[PDB]
Amino acid sequence: TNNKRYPYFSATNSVPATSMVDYQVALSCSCMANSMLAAVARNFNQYRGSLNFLFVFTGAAMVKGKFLIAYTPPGAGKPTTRDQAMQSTYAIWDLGLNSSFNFTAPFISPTHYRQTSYTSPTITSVDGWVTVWQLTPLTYPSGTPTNSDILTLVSAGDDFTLRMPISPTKWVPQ
Amino acid sequence: SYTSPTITSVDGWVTVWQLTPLTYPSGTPTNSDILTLVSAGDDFTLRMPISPTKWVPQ
Amino acid sequence: TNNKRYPYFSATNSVPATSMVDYQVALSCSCMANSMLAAVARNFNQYRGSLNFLFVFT
Amino acid sequence: DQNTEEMENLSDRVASDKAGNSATNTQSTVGRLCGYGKSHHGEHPASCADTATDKVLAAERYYTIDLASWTTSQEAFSHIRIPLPHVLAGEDGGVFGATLRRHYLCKTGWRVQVQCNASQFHAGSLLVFMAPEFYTGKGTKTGTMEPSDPFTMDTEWRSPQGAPTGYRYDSRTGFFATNHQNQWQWTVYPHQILNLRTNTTVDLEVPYVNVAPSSSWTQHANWTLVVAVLSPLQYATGSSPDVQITASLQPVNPVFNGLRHETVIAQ
Amino acid sequence: DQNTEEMENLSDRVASDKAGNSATNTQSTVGRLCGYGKSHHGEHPASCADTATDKVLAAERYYTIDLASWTTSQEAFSHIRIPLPHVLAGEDGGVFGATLRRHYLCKTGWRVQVQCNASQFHAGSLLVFMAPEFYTGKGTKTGTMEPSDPFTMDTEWRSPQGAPTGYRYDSRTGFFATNHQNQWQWTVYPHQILNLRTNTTVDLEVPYVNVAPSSSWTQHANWTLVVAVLSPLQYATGSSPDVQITASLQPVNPVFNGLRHETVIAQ
Repeated sequence: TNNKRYPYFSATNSVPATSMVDYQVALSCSCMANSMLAAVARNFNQYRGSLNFLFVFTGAAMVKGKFLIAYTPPGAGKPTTRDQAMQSTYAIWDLGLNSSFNFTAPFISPTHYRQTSYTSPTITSVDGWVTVWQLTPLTYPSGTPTNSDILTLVSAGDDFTLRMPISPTKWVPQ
Repeated sequence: SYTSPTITSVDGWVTVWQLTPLTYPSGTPTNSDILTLVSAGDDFTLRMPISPTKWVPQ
Repeated sequence: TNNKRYPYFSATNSVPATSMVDYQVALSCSCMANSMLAAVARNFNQYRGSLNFLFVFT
Repeated sequence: DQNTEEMENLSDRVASDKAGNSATNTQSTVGRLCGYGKSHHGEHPASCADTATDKVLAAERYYTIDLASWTTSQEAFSHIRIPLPHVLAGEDGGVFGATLRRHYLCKTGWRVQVQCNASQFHAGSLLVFMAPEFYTGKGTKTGTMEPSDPFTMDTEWRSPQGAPTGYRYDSRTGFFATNHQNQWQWTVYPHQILNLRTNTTVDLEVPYVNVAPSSSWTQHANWTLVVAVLSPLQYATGSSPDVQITASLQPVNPVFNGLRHETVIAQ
Repeated sequence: DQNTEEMENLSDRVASDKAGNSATNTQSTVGRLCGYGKSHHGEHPASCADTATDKVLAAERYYTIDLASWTTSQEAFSHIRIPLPHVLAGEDGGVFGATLRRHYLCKTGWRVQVQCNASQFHAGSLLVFMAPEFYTGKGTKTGTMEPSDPFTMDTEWRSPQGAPTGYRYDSRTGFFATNHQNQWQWTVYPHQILNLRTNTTVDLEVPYVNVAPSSSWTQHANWTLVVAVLSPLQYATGSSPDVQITASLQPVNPVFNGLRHETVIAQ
């Protein structure tokens, strides 16, 4: 609120919500655009393969948290509770020594390929939402912070394929 | 053990005390509990079945 | 004090006493009874071998 | 003993288990008890002539949910029970539950993971153990004899009573009952400890054992899971009291047979 | 041509198909069209990285239900359509339907059997044929443009209209529309006849063909089944008018993949 997006999923002490975040997997999103993959994926008409989302924790070493993570395919709606989420491809992330987690949302697609995104509406092809919430709160002793930010970074796996060059959408930023 | 008194056969006392206190920095508890659990080794042998002492607990 | 035995030997910051505890080894004690070994050891007249006490810090 | 390590949670203490399209991680494990010594072979019930519904991926995954909140307040041997199958039973139990009540009989074994992460300035110890025939209930029944709600998932914790005489039941007294338990031997069950100190996690897998190779899930619950605490949660004025305990489970190689048309009741 | 035989219905005309824990019989068959020439290999969708839920017995059986009543009243090429998957879709569709809407995608082929038994003093001929992209609907929509109820199972029969121009749709006229059909060529589709005279039964099996190896069952219905009549039911004053038409179907080797959390809507 200021519309000052910034890079961190950020969390604490307890209960979400419907959590932490939620960004869909529509390789044209608000998120992924500006990103290389998403920036490159665009000067191309189609995409196939598996995507990968990497999450690096930035909190105090004397801290401890535990996150549930999931890709939920289109069919029903956007989950509205972890419980509702879990029945999807996910991974419980245990915050320890090992700073970052590697996730990767497949390609659960009818079509062998999908459109890199041009949102003359949302048509049937595009697909994905990835959500994340804590499965246990993010804990911490005395002398350490409540609050902590964890840093976001998209990528295209060992399966990612972009084909049909094109040239998008004339911009002129800000 | 059937303690129509303490007869000569039975034997043992096990004790335990700190040889240095139990230390702790700032932000942590004074006090701490440590959990007890008996067992019969690689040497334990029970023989002569019988049937004790009729109880009916509490 | 309430005679609410509970499971922990419990300790701190400093000096015992004559410490921490003391339970004898009379496989009929107050302690060991209720325990499996002690519970099993009973439906038997005699015992031999070495006993083992395990202590886990909490 | 186990690899080199810590303030932070390391190496031969980082484990992962993938099952179906649900994959787990822990960076502070101490093992995984394969309770008894054998797992569960999708050995078809010999009981039925039903060449049942086998090896379904979709149900053979990790369902995760919250059991309760652990807090400074609670007393030793206070306990929380989770009967299986009857908690993965429907809605919250995926395709397993569905196919579960469309079928008369099941035979499965469970692979469980209970999680409770804290901080190195926290003391306490949580005992986690799976026991088949055990007790649930959540009650002394209404007005007519016998005994309140085994299927319910203990909404809150129950009080260690200065004495089994395993919550007998019709106004009475003098003497004990066949639902005894000596929470004082309650470490003969495949178990595993959860020591905020040592442990952030605890993994348990248990084979199939009822009275019949397959049982019926509408009147029995062959195993109840118990997340009850053996050395409470002291916290020093600063620090995260709210100790959220979560459990995530997986039916291992269930074998269903004896199919029919969506069971009907739960109050 | 086919074995020796009749007033009564005999030998190389008695067939049986067992599938799952549902087993069929007919004592007056004429074949079973394996439409196109190939069936469906549980060939996993190459489309997904989803090592899906395969070879489930429980769903790979014969679901049976009633389509409609055939009677002296009806005119030629009047028709009745049965879209698959969307009719085996839930409740009435066993464990198939359940696992069906807990999953994003399916890929299956259908093995169908429509039955209509009469008596040798009855005349008529019922045309049964499976066509993928076809038409349903059951309507001209409400108040805003486009087009009433494909998922519904034509409750009653629709009127052969003296002309395709395949029930176009927003108040108009002049000319035809892409939902045409020439019920006059409506015998290029794998079909089979049902001649009260010859036939009491008709068995059809059809492989997988959409636009994608797997499709999504919430917006498409790759195949619609059509039990519409080509020479009406005359009956001579005595005789059983009530010609009850029943259909029983079986998904053959469905392959589901892309799992999630019980789809929600049907009015």
